[PDB]
Amino acid sequence: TVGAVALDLDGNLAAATSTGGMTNKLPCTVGAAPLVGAGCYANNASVAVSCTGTGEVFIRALAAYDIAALMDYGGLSLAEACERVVMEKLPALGGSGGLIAIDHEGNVALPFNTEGMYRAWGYAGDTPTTGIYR
Amino acid sequence: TVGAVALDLDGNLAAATSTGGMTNKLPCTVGAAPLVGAGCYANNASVAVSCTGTGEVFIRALAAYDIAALMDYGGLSLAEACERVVMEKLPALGGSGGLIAIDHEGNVALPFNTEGMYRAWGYAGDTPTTGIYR
Amino acid sequence: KAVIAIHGGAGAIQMSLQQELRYIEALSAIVETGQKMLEAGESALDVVTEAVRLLEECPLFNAGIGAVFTRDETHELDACVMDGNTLKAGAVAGVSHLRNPVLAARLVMEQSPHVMMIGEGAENFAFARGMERVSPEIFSTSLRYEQLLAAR
Amino acid sequence: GKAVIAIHGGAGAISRAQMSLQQELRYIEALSAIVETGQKMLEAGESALDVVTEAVRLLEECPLFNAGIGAVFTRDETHELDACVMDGNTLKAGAVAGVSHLRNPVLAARLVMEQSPHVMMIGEGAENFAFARGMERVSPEIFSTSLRYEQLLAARKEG
Ligand SMILES: [Cl-]
Ligand SMILES: [Cl-]
Ligand code: NA
Ligand code: NA
Repeated sequence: TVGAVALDLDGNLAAATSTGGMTNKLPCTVGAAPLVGAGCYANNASVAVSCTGTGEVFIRALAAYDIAALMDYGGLSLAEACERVVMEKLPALGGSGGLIAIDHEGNVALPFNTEGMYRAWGYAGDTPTTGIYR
Repeated sequence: TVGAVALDLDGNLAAATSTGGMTNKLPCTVGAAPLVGAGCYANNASVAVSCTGTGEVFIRALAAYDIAALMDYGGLSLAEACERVVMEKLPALGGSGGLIAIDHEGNVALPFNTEGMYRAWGYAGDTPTTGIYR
Repeated sequence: KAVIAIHGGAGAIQMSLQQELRYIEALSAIVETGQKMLEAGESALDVVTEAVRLLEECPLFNAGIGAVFTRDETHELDACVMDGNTLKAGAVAGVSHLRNPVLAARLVMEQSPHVMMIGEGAENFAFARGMERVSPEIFSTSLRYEQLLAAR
Repeated sequence: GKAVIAIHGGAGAISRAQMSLQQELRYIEALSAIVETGQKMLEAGESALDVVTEAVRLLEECPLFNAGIGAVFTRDETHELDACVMDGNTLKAGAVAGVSHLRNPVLAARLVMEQSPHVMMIGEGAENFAFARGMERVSPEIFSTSLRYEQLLAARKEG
């Protein structure tokens, strides 16, 4: 899996996700990447989210939409909603992975519960930040 | 689309949904019925939901899980959450249809915004209710 | 406080009383089946599985036998089941050679590493685990064919 | 808030012991070029929807990341690709699953969003919809890389 999230100068949010799945997968199987609210979600009222990791668990957890609902309904900060989903709710179901999220105020989060996640972010007009490890 | 939700004597919730799709649909299109959080959702701690209606709208609005999230994080009753999803949020995206829902406390709701919904419900050891029109 | 609810589809529902009574009669029989199972201590999972199996078998309702026609005069069926006790789920999409998609959805929940399978792979997964192959001609009804021509 | 982009190329058991600094820099260089393209587009006033589409098209093209070129192999030594895109303004989405003959599944997902009344298409029908709207048919052998084939052999027994 790969993905991207963005907030533009007009205040609009968007998310996208693309994958080839897991090595040695049976054909005609579908994980989180193409499923709205599992692998991918965006709403101008809350957040844009793109996910990576165990497909069966990100679906059962509705991981991407759960971030949006915790913020919009629950009044959690992006930081608290990402900690709740990635560090507590996914591992409790045996889900390993992470995601990238940007909220309507331009706060950014790149949580993961794995050894690593290939990742990068940057503000318009600023130097980018890159990472691999924790 | 058809569907069923149940609360058993042990407090377990479950949901199931099945369909032939829309008359005259493009083959290879997928609506809400087989997608977790769109056409079908169950959680012992919250609610069981099965949906019927405009597939692309029930997907974009994550209608089945949104019932669970409005109750868990928003403080809405089952009846309040059902009113808000089916009569407000689905029409705002151009969607028509309805859903059946049972909460973990045994409250039951069968909301719809259409001319009719083939439906029935009953407590164990009681006489059932049926309906077609509003 | 055990309880069941069922639906047979929402939309623009013309009909005579005898026509409407066939729908009321089918809804009443299936909801009473589920009520009796719940009273006997059967699980919520087994109740919704059986209720949707019966809605699939009933030609009045758009699932299994009585499925609507696509633009190509074919049938494509989809189903999902979720267990609120384990949070496990199973689903099939775009299947035409399985009589009861909800039973195939349950096999995926119980035996697949994945929530969802599609098309010929979903069918072969179910056949490999003892489920029967059917021709999609078995789903065809005169009423749904007439509804296709009316839509055209 | 300031305009901003984040990207990812997957989570998992990535370890310091596994790579040289030069091998790490190949991943860092790829992630940097893609976020830079995204930052330049945002600064010029381009939409969040067009920015996330272009960023995922680049991640697909990059053979280091498991989407598009560099996809993992299935059990049958094939490739099967899935993608989704969502617009936070209109709440429209598009998605494809189970496609093997489209070079860039995120572009086919964007076509489903913009040029149909549907959110999701699957398999040969998804491909036929895209081909009817001028998208190219490719052979799935285009996605194949030596590194991902060696990962397939390490994860199985030979018959
Ligand atoms: Cl009535
Ligand atoms: Cl009469
Ligand atoms: Na039927
Ligand atoms: Na790639």
